[PDB]
Amino acid sequence: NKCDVVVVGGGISGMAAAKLLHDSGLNVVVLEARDRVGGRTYTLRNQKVKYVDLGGSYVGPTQNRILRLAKELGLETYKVNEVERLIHHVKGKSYPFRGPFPPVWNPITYLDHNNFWRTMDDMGREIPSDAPWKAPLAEEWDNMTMKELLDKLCWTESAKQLATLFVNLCVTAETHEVSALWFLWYVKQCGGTTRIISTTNGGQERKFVGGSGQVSERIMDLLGDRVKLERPVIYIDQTRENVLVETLNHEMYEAKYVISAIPPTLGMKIHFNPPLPMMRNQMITRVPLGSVIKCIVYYKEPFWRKKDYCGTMIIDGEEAPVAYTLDDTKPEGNYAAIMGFILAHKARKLARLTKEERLKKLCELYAKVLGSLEALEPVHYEEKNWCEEQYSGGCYTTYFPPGILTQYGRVLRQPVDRIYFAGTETATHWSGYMEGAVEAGERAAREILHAMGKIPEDEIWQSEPESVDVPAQPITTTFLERHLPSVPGLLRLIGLTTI
Amino acid sequence: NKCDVVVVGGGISGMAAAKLLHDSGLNVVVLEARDRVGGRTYTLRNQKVKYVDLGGSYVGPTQNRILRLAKELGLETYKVNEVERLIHHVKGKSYPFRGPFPPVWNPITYLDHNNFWRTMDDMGREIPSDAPWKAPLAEEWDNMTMKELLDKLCWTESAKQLATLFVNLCVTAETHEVSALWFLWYVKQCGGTTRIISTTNGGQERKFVGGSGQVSERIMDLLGDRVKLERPVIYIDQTRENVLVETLNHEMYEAKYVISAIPPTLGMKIHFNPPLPMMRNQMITRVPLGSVIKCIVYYKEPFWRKKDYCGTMIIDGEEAPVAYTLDDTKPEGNYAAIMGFILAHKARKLARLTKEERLKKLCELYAKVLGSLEALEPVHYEEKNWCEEQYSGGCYTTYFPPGILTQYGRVLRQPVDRIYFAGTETATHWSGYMEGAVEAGERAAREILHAMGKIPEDEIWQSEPESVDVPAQPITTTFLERHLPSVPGLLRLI
Ligand SMILES: *Cc1cc2c(cc1C)nc1c(=O)[nH]c(=O)nc-1n2C[C@H](O)[C@H](O)[C@H](O)COP(=O)(O)OP(=O)(O)OC[C@H]1O[C@@H](n2cnc3c(N)ncnc32)[C@H](O)[C@@H]1O
Ligand SMILES: *Cc1cc2c(cc1C)nc1c(=O)[nH]c(=O)nc-1n2C[C@H](O)[C@H](O)[C@H](O)COP(=O)(O)OP(=O)(O)OC[C@H]1O[C@@H](n2cnc3c(N)ncnc32)[C@H](O)[C@@H]1O
Ligand SMILES: CCCCCCCCCCCC[N+](C)(C)CCCS(=O)(=O)O
Ligand SMILES: CCCCCCCCCCCC[N+](C)(C)CCCS(=O)(=O)O
Ligand SMILES: c1ccc2oc(-c3ncc[nH]3)cc2c1
Ligand SMILES: c1ccc2oc(-c3ncc[nH]3)cc2c1
Repeated sequence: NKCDVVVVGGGISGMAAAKLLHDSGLNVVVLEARDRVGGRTYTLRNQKVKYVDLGGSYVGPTQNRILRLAKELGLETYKVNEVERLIHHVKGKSYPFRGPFPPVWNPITYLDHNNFWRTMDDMGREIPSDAPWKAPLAEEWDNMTMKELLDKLCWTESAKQLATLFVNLCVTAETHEVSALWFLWYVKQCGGTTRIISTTNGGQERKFVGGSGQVSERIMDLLGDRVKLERPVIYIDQTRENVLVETLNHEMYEAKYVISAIPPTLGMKIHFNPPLPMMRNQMITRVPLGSVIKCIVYYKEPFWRKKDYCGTMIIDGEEAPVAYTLDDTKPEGNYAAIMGFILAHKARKLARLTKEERLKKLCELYAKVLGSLEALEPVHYEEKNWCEEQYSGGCYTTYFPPGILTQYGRVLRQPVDRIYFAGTETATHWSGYMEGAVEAGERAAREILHAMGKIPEDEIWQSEPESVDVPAQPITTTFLERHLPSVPGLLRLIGLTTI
Repeated sequence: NKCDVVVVGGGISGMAAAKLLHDSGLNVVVLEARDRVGGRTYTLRNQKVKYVDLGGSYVGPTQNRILRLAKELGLETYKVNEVERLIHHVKGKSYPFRGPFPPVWNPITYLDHNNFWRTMDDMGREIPSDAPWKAPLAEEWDNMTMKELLDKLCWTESAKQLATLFVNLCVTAETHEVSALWFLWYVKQCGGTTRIISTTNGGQERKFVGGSGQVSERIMDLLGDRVKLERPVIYIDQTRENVLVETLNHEMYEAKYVISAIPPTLGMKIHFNPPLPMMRNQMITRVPLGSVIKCIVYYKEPFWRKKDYCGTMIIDGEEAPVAYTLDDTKPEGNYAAIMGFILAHKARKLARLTKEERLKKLCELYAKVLGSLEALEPVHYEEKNWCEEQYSGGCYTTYFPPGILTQYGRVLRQPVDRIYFAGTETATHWSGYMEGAVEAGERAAREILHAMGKIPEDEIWQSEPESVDVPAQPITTTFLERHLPSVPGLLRLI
């Protein structure tokens, strides 16, 4: 009933906010719609898999907040398998490789690929992490889709196809669905193209031993009965001295302040009194989440390793249900498994099938890509289609269609009276990830501490010491990567020698 | 508590559905979130204006359902003034004209403009009104914005600027916000470019005497205490024998079936048990409504008529707050007024001003465009910013960003167990309009009558006889309009 702060949502962001407030001596309550905490993280436990992350799983260098929070809760990481070769499967054939990107041998195609990644990062440097609408060409870039930008930048079909797969995997959406400004912001605020796509030295380097759901569960353990499960919030009333928060199961909570720690569009599920200001009222109808089915196929052994494949497959082509896989074998070497994502329109297309039908298509694909009949012999299968979740809306995160980020982006984390906004979507570093959820939950909690006169303004945003366990190597380029011309740059050089 | 059908939403579509079900002898209840009926229609009455439509207002030929429904309820229409010349204001100068499109004189610009409109209608012919995702090029057209299509089709800036104004005024959204397939469908399902943009013989021909809010109000009068105001629906449970519908003010309604007659995205405000199917769960997060402030400036007389201007202005350019106006004077020549729309990004930009600051900007604009100091002497002002409305989400209607109509369009009308979907967004003719609200509410009602075994399947969708009061005249084209080449066409012959 009565408290200092109600936190709406018990995902990592709400849990990190509640913990900070609790540790600071305030009385907090977390109102969580589901019968569990964790939100877009979910660790399933059963005897066939031991444990498996069906939602968010990976962490890596530069994600220092989630690493610190998880360490403090007694959790450990291990490295995703990348010992053996990666595979790029394109036009029905597999090409093994090492390094962040498949090698390109054709010199023209090489210039085009090099220029594409370079230009993504060059554009990103123009876009402030905390205010992307302030980029010099924000309007021009927000008024085109990523499809339009790829059409302009890629002088080869090879580059355009790889770039397409890159966008679909990063943000679980099609290139024509998303704003170019927003996508360029999203990549830059994860540290750039190499950092976002990499396993070793990148976002996919590690997983938590025992699953990421432990982060939210262990914070629930610390907070005790302060976390109220099966309490979907339906109504927030700020017309009186204390804020009133009502739940679906007929309970009323009264607080000094509220943190909204849910995906922005899911604010639609709450009726507000007084009504939200115009810009937020419309913003929350303009910000969908992406579409993904996360699928894990189990085998007797990690047989791909014997063929010198690590289990990472980048798979192009419309017929392939899964465009990206990673080895999901336990660190002990047992419960061998391949994790794959069914992305964007394919999540919609293939949701029609049964579980058994999707397992069959995945095994047939993996058998072809790995050149291995053993892939047709799974021992177990788990999957989760995040598009079906009422209290998530999709995964991994919210995308912005053309025109929205410049017109409505300013209000995403703007307080509304005594409501402050957390959730990974409001982060400025690794927004969309477990890391961004921690950044945003703690920042929102500190906004409230500042409102209460407990901390000064300069303490609202707080830097994070680098993890000693997962240090980050710098992202570097070569002289030739920096200075080689693009294809039109080369054509201009050719024109000039002729003139 | 108990009834045959609960209708969620008391706009025109919910009211038309509830009236049809009531007239067939079912017990209906309408649950309306607001303290009023009418939704995206709203008629304000006061002594200064008598009455004024601050939401949807115009009706015209081919909109036979809304005309028949209003006539039955005792309403009359009058014609929007279009006796004198229209104005196109471009690069700071007014050019008066007659007919529905402004004249173009330069021969290259002429071919470009002619080809733009012609091509919009040619593309529309391949898009089924009841299934735009079945167009032969559905995916190609859905994956581009209208901005990308205009960049391809328009070889002149003049055409691109007017086409941009056209998109902004039709769907209160920017060309780069909307799918080309969806926008092309939207125009075709209103009868094409001439029909949607025209006052005489088009969508804006008429208004209702006393205001369009009277349609919802008079159905509420018929239904009496069956209409429950200040009952926002929060929860719908379909796990039991009868459907259970819960409101924010802690009431529970039990029915055999439910009609959802709210904008699609506003289904987000309801918690569902069991959860919605995947495709609808995601669809209702992908379908925003547009942005508009409707503004009405009143004057002592309709002074523009003395200069042989009817009050219609098409005003190009970024600086102008209002890109389109119509004369809003009453049929008797009194309560002289100009109605203008502040569209799309300008609604967002100018919402930060005060009401008095917006009034000054509009009057100065109108003084320039009408070439009249009389425009600087307003006697009254009313406006409504629809972006502020929790229970509308915007106006006039829902738009589809690129990629969404092909991936999710099929779900809009699909029943979910015993919930059927009305609302103008689900119509197949004049979706977005009061006409579409009536088509969809009556079709959803007849889906339920069919589920109850009261009518056969072939009576779910019903034709509408043409209005005797507002007959349609044919849309025609000239030989030259049909056959003049495009710009790249003339370049092939060169
Ligand atoms: C789904 C997914 C996500 C994901 C990913 C793969 C998939 C399939 N891969 C990731 C990865 O490897 N590494 C990483 O860091 N992130 C990746 N993600 C994204 C990650 O899971 C999310 O960024 C993160 O979990 C988001 O956390 P946040 O706390 O911001 O949001 P949430 O988890 O959605 O939590 C919101 C909670 O709110 C409850 N809710 C919703 N509505 C209400 C109402 N009305 N009332 C009360 N509670 C509400 C939700 O139930 C949820 O618990
Ligand atoms: C806003 C606007 C609309 C408009 C226009 C100009 C403006 C500024 N110009 C028009 C015109 O000249 N001619 C025309 O035919 N239409 C034009 N429009 C659009 C027109 O107003 C709309 O197409 C039509 O009114 C839509 O009717 P519909 O019945 O489909 O939808 P609605 O009016 O939005 O009604 C929905 C009702 O539902 C209530 N609601 C919302 N959520 C809930 C919940 N959770 N529970 C219960 N009730 C709910 C809303 O309050 C509303 O009354
Ligand atoms: C007789 C000589 C004519 C040769 C002129 C060549 C025509 C150039 C067309 C190639 C388009 C390439 N893409 C990548 C699709 C678009 C680039 C965008 S941008 O042009 O760089 O702005
Ligand atoms: C001897 C040199 C001849 C000069 C010819 C120059 C022509 C360049 C202008 C083309 C741009 C026109 N837009 C409308 C933007 C694109 C058309 C779309 S599409 O080309 O039909 O795809
Ligand atoms: C496009 C789409 C998916 C991709 O995954 C990588 C990658 N995985 C591990 C190192 N680089 C690179 C890459 C490029
Ligand atoms: C672009 C934008 C707005 C427009 O309004 C008309 C119009 N109004 C009455 C007859 N034609 C034509 C037109 C073209």
